[PDB]
Amino acid sequence: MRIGIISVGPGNIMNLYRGVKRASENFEDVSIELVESPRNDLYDLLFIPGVGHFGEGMRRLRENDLIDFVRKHVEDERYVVGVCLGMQLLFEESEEAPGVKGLSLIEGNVVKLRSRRLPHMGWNEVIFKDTFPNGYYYFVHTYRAVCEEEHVLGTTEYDGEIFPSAVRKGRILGFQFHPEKSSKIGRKLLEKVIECSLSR
Amino acid sequence: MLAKRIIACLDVKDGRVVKGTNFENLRDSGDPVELGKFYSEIGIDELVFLDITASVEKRKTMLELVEKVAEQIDIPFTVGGGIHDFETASELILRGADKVSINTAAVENPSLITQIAQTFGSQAVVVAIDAKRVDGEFMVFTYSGKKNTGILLRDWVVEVEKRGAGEILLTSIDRDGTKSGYDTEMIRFVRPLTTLPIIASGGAGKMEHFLEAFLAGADAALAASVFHFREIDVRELKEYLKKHGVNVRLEG
Repeated sequence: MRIGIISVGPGNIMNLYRGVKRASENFEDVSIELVESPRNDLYDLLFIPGVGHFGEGMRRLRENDLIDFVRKHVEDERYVVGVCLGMQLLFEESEEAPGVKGLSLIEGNVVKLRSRRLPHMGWNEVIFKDTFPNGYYYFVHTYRAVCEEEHVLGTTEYDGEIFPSAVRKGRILGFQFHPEKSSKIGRKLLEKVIECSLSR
Repeated sequence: MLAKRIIACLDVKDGRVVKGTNFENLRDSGDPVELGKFYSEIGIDELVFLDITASVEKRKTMLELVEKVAEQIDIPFTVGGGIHDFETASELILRGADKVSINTAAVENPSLITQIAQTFGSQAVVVAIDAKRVDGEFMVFTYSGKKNTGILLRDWVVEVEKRGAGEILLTSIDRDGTKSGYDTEMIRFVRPLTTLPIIASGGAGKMEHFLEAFLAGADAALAASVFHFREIDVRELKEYLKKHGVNVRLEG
């Protein structure tokens, strides 16, 4: 299991790396590398993380020439997994950065939520269609994905707004919450990603 | 809906957990990282490390605690206690802390709130508010409950949300050291004045005090006292609150 975490930013990425190293301790031949450049060989698991502005980080990925890389992993049917900001990048554009578009690996857009307390922040309950454990995860985000049912993976409500907290387009996975901050079930989820990303 | 949180308060001096009241009998209660892991192990939702390291070594010691915690913990933690300016808070957040808590420095400079929020988002900023009853008014105190600021709690909480704070940490000075339960009247008082999540602090002793705190409108309930020295089982408490209507975060 060759695991890659894009480390360029913005935001804290060492939490996820440490959480991913924790969740992977009981798996044979795990390597976790922090990727800033294109590598010649591909990863089994590539994580796109990040916390911040949609526009930046779509900047930091194009600047370091990682869109090529990321899209190669998609075609070579590896497992590509975005978390917080990284999940949002998987879609076409966002209200956070107008003219700026990104990755477009999944058909959809990102929009600000409708709540007047809009750092959505704390433990909220995710319910999955399949695979990943249902329970409370830790969110800290202001923007949500807008996508069509078939690509929804997990659904959570914040202030009367049902929204996709997890997404899936094949071997593309995205999670809106931070599983590094999600305690036992955060590790359970991460292991399930590593498992999914094993067999091929 | 969002879960009500149970938060563990670790008091730390010189990268160590302190137990006591006065520093005559402040004794070592262990490693904060190990202790924080135990709080996560048993189901505590957030952690809060408040540091009372002597002024000379405070800044260095606080950065070491965050890194040592950040390298092993899997739940949000807040660090606070003696954080007087933006870049001190910048250091701590980039070193691993999810939220920084300010009090004295936020009263003496409301601008400091918006600074951290502008660069790190509101979610990064906890405002501690120590408040006490003084001649029938709820007053804000600083310098660890020792200076009357002449600011009404009612006006401060509004300003604090106005400055882009993400969360209020509300300690009742008349209730610290007490085990008779949270100051629910003060929580009730603050509740209609803000939309920020309220963290009740000061007074906990039995399960039902948490039910009282959450009834009174707290979004989370802080507590050091109880969880170690296995008085209140955290999962026990979480089931108890679930039973009587509180939307807790429960794990199968």
